[PDB]
Amino acid sequence: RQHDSGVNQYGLKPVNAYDFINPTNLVNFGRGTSFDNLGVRRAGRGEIDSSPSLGGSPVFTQAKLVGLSGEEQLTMCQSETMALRVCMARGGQDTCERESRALDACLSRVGHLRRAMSEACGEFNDWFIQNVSDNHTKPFQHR
Amino acid sequence: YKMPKNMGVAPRFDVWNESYEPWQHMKRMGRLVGTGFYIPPEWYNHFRMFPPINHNFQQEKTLNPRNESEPTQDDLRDELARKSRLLASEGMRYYNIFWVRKPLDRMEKEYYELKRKGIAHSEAIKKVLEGFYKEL
Amino acid sequence: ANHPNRQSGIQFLTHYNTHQRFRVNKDYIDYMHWGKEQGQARLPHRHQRVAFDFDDQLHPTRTLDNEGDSYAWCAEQDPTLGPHPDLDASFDPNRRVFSHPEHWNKMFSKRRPGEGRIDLRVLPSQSLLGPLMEQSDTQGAAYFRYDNRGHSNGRVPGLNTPFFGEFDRKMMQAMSRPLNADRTITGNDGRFSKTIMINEPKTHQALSGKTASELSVEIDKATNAVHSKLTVLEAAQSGLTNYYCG
Amino acid sequence: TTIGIGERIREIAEDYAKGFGLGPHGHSPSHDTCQYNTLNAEEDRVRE
Amino acid sequence: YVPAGHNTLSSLRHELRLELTAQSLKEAWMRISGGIYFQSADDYYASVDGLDAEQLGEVLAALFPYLSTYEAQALVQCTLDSISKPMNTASRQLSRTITAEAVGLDNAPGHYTNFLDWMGRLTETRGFKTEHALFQFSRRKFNRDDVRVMFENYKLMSRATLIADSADSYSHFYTVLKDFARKVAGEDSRHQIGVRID
Amino acid sequence: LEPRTPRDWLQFSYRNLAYAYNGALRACQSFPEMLVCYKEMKQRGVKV
Amino acid sequence: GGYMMYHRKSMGTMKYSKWKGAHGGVSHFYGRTPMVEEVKRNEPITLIDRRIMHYVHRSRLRHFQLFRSYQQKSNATECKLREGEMLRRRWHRKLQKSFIAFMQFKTMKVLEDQAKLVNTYGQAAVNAALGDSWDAVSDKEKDRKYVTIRRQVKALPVVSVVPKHVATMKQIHNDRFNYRWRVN
Amino acid sequence: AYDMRVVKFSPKDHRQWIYCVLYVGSGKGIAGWGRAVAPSTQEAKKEAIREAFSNIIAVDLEQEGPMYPVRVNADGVRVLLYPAKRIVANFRVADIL
Amino acid sequence: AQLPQMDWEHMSARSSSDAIREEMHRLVEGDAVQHQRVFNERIWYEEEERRRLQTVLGNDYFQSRFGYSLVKQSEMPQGVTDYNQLDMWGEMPKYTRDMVFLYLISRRRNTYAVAYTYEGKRILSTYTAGNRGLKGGDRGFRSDGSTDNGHQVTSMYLNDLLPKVRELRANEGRPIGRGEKIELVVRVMGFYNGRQGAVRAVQDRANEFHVRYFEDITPFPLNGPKMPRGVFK
Amino acid sequence: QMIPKNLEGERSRRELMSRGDTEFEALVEFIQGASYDQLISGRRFKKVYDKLSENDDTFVWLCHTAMSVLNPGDVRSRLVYNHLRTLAEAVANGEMTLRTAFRFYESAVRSPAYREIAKRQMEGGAATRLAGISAAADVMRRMGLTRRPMASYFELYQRIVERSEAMTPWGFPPLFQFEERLSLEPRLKFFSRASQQALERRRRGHIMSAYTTLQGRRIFWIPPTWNRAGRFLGPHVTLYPGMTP
Amino acid sequence: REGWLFGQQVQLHYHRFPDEQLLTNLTRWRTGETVGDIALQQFRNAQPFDIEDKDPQGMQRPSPEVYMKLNYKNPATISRFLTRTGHMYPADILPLNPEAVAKLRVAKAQAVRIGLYPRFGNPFWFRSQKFRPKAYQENYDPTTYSTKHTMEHFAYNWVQTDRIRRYFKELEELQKNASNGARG
RNA sequence: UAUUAAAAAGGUAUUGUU
Repeated sequence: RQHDSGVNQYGLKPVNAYDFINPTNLVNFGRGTSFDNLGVRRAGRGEIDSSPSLGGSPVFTQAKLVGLSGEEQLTMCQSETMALRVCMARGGQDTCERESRALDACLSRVGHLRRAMSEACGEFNDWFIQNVSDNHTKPFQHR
Repeated sequence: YKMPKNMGVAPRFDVWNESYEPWQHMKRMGRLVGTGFYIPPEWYNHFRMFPPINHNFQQEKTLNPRNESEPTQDDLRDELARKSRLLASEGMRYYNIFWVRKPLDRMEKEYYELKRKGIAHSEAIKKVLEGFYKEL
Repeated sequence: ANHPNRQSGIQFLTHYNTHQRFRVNKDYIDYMHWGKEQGQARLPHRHQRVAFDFDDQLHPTRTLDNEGDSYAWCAEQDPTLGPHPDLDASFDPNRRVFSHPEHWNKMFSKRRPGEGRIDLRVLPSQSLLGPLMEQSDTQGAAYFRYDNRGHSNGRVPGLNTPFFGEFDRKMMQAMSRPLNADRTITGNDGRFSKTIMINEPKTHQALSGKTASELSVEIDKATNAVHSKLTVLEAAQSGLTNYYCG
Repeated sequence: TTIGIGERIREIAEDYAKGFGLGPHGHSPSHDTCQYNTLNAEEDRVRE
Repeated sequence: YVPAGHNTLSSLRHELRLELTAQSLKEAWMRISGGIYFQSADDYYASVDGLDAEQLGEVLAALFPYLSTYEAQALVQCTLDSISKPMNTASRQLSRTITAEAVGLDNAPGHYTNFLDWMGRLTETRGFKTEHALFQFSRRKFNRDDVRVMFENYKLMSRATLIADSADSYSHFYTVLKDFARKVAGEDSRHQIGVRID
Repeated sequence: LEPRTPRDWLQFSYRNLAYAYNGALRACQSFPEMLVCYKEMKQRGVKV
Repeated sequence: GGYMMYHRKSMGTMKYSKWKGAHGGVSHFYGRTPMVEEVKRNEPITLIDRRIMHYVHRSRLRHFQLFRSYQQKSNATECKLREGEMLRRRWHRKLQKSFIAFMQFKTMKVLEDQAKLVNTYGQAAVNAALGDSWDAVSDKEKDRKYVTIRRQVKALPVVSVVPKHVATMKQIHNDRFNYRWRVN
Repeated sequence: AYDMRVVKFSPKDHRQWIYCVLYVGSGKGIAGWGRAVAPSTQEAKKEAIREAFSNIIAVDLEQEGPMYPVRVNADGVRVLLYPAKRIVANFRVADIL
Repeated sequence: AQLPQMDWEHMSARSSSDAIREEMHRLVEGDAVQHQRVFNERIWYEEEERRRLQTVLGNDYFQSRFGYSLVKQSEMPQGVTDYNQLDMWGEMPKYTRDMVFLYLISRRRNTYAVAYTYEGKRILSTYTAGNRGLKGGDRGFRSDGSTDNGHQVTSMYLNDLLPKVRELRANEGRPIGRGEKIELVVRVMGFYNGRQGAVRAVQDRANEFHVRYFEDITPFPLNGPKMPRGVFK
Repeated sequence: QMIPKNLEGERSRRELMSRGDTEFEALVEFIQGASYDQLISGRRFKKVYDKLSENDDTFVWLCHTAMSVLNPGDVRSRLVYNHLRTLAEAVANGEMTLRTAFRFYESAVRSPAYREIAKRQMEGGAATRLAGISAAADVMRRMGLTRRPMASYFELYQRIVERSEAMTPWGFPPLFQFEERLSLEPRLKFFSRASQQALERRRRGHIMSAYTTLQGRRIFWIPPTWNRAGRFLGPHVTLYPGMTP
Repeated sequence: REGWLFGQQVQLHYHRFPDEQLLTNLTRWRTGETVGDIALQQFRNAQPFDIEDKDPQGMQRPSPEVYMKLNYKNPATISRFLTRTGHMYPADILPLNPEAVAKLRVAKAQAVRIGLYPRFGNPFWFRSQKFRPKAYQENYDPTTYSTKHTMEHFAYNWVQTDRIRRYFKELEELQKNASNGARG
């Protein structure tokens, strides 16, 4: 047809008796409800009620997997620094004499690399939302 | 008491399909149209003559996962490969050329002929590979 | 059921002495680990089920111990036949699958990774202890001819004596209804088809006069029924003959 | 689009344009499998 | 699996091979030109800046004399195309069409390679770039200028030409989006209008 | 495209049209049609 | 009174506190010493321990040694929380594995990008781009590559920092490492 | 029977969502029932009528009644359709039959 | 120019069945499985590493042989193998007589340091993040025993250890005058925060102290009596 | 409300026959916002977008059929082709749902001893998809699902090409796969047109950004009047003008 | 309906059918870019790894010899299943066979009874490391549950793909530099 | 409002912590 069948022009479509006695549920699901996101208690990205849920419990460590903000090593400029025990112990804050060229050479790849890993994790959420997330419709199992 | 966020509108995970099974619409349109006060959809005029298959029960009722319910969605040469990567791909590099006889195939046939002629497993392996390399 | 230990539900289709699967004092179900192979940790394992689906293959027949001749007893068959998928050397339906509450009841401790009444009554040991020490300068029982009794059913056409005829990986002849008082004929009707299987292997399907008089009538009793589109007439050689109709 | 005028027009045009008879390969053109004019090969040939 | 005959640890200091392959050409060239790589024949031709096709065709009809006239040009194009990506031209395309057509119905069971070729045949039509444009329009890769050029191409039409180029039913979408088609398929900005000078 | 509001005037001059007709011809390949594109470049008052 | 050495007042310190036994070589901890590591010559003990502590942290062994040693919880709550952790770990293993099973697809896309570069730029060219040392015909420059790659392969001591241990007011847990309040 | 249920589009904003039940039937065989929730009387009526024409049901009236006791269980209401000599059921249920 | 026809005495080298063999041998060596899609530099490094370093009884016999397929897949050592892989004290401290065994007792709200000698002679009292101040009338209990105060106090402990322990060596009779470090065994009761930097403080003093062995002794509770109730249970 | 006009005879057919290429006329109406007396409007663009995405249902379906149905018989055989034609024909024209129609497809009757014929032709069961997609393009070009023919094939082809990049690019969670109660946002639909329009926004708000919610060059559908308008002047005024010819 | 591995609702794969790389790459194929395509060859049918547990709860670990060498006088083979402190690795972590766990608890707590294993610790740790499978250093066991490892590898091989791309774009920069420097 | 490249949370109240 021309529209999706899980919504009506007034909200979500009531299916069972619960929906018909409590029709708040059809038009309100958190401080981030929007008429496009109706009922779907995952709503947009970044807004409230957006987290994908893996079998009931919701997901909030999406970067903490890739290693952004979880276990930040990235090693590309890190090995460079740890190497330069001269320009690590100098006034540690110059384009100092020689090695701060190589420090920024490593970091130039760090930047592109972490942009690629971040886009990876963005596509990861946008995949795991398709083909794993129950959308919080199944009961918790983390307890 | 924290219940699952979207739980309230969850679907009944076992009986959410059954509304949609083609047999339900066959049973439910057969009478709607038998009444004589209805103009059957064009799909009924057809899937009446070709009713769906009988035994494609959903796994949600046949509580058996190992059961190949649907006939459509159904599903040695390991070493003939690990010994020659040209033997594998000889019709299948870009898209399995599924109508030309294949070297992996004829080497399986050769293998069995040899092992019934009585050559041990390992030696039929070598003789198959050497006969392939030769014909190459 | 929302009580714990009642989630197992009503399983009439088990084998147990109850229908209330939560009252069966026998096989307490491990809930976290099972289910990889059977659906849910409730349902019985696919090696103990008493009711079989359509496209799902039912149990395999435990062959004789050595399992050299389970392919030699299809020497009558097409030369190149593979191992039969419905045959098994070690199919035991009293094989207790491992449960964590049954055999590793961690209830009475801190559940600290080392504690637990691990019961080694169920799993076949992996130790070299056994195959090292229980090695003998004599031979094995299969040579000693220790074993009386052979096969429990006596003389089975796939394991003891050679299998003649065709294999029946369905049950199209097993679920066959006798259309004759002497049972020389058996029947198997679908909805629009009718399968008439001469059941007479002890005489190589050689029809007696009486049996042919009964068959002349069951054949046309089926090819005159109104819901008969096709009549598959054939021989139900139970593994005892290669003959269609002598 | 159209609530069915074009539907029933296409359908009458179809049933009046359906070809019947055996063709040079041994099948009514709507036999289950034996396709004719595959990729317009018959008008290809008749041009060429 | 590592494909057949494709050597992995092959270097340049590894001696040069003999097989006329795309890989062989590309690695020999890596030795030869040092670092020049062209995204097509026409990147090389924009680098050469005015050397036409015949301007190398004659060079090679001379360089190796047992070659015939057009065959010299062919060696030209082929070494280009083999150190590049093969070219999109009505020449190669009419070759493919005329040839597959003289080839005819095939012996793959379900006319399979014929259907592969025909799914290719209509993939390089205008209608494909027309619909590719319509699809991109549904995605908003464009800007105000694009909108305006579309509008004005519509304006330049007439009643008669609308009535005409509607009978193809994609013709008019191309008449309108024609500049947008050339954009979405053409990785180039004809427009960098430097500075107004009054 | 001509200017129809004094905004397009700001991105507009014939001497700039020159660099662009040159894009036209440098990308053009045959002289029988460089003929018509040069005909237009001279007919629209492009400051050659 | 008599405390186990994992109790808070283990080695009391005051006028009256007494520690039993000798403490040299063979100490009271002769059979109670978990992790000794012989120092290599000159190696930094700020590395030996900055590795020991990370291992005994990832192995959540310090989790437990802090936890059970402070407040002897109810077996019910100890089970509750330990089971809770086995279960939440069993959950996040589901997530980690979806991530891994995705990143291997992403990595296959990386390697297939590699094989588009390889089939437009040539495999040996690609090897040079990776550093296939063709212009270096000199075993000396080969030795230079040798040495740099081996000084890099013998990765220097990586100093993994162990997140600090937090003390909230009544010390609701001494598994506390960040200021999240946990389910007690 | 119409009703009224308060709908809370927000903590501060509440609407009166009238909730209709209705059954669109013709004893010629075909009858569905739809219940709806919508802010207004006529809009809830229309919504329920479209839900009913979605839930349309028919009946093989060749037997002009059930020929065996149908003991069903709707959403909490244990129903039993049985054969009688004549329609013997509630005023409402009887007008439905 | 480079005419094709000229180079021939090489172009029949191919169609000679001698080079057919010498190149089909290569093609066969190549058809095998390979686990390197491009030129890996660490694979090249591994190759060159060993390049630098280096600078019949048929089936019947083993059929009667019993322990064969056990020694085939055995993971235990085969042939004459070491005893440093069996002896109890392999990876164990080989102490001396003349060593100071310095304890780092880092508790939760205070982290003190002590030393003893191999006989258990206390060389000085328990220098404490409360005994040197740092603990009372301060920013709070939250930093009662963090890394900074522990480092400060172990630095103060070494401050006295150096003169004290050289005094004891003169007292017993080892005229260990100069250049010879103090042989230190660092016994660390830890997992807290006052140990993480205290280790740095003992490391700053390797220019006087050769730390021999570095061990942690944090007793673990297997089954020991109650610990004082917390707030919840 | 998406209420289609209830048709009639001559009069509705006059209004309906004199329609002409609605997709184009929508485009005309969208661009004409580039003329002097009009502005290019998102409402016009969205009427264009829906007049072009009208056949979303049939397209997402037939793509699912071609590419998610391991071993779909011989689709080029007129039997399964007729199953396909009749199902997709009733997937458009709304008489069937996507989910139920797909079940009708994967359940229609094909050939006896189906697994046994399959395990002879297919190793892992999942056949070649070219017969399938050729069948589906034939489907939508025999049924005039599109006014401009090449469009059918193009969408059928490109949606498939785009999905070919995803991880598990050919599995669909049966719930979200087609219509049901709870669905996915159209950027995340499977063979949909927005899945390539996948992006997001980027915001640097003023110190005072929520207050000025009208001050910018904002299009007003509902114009402010002094009763709600505190000091706002209008979307045309410019207090800080730059000199220019 | 959930899968077992982590709870997926689909069948984890990369390519199903024989064509789906060809159909994806058709126009390249009709212009003839897919005759030499090794990007359509290496990865025409690359399917994901055995990202699962072949024997989850560890019925096959250890190896049969290890049992017979798991006795009380065998701290050497004990300590190759205990933590650096003597702790067992929890069953979620090092899934052992139940018989192994039984023999191991009794073997450790009998060796500790007769004082032939340290009442706390792991005396055979580094010797034991040779048997314990060093995994997250260089080799990528695709069935790991560490995702930091997988991301190192996705980077490092994406590092190298970007390295091909960098080397060749800077060579093209060099070429356009040599253009004006050699002809003018 | 429990430091993700902004993201997960309860009510005995039913305009609902005055």
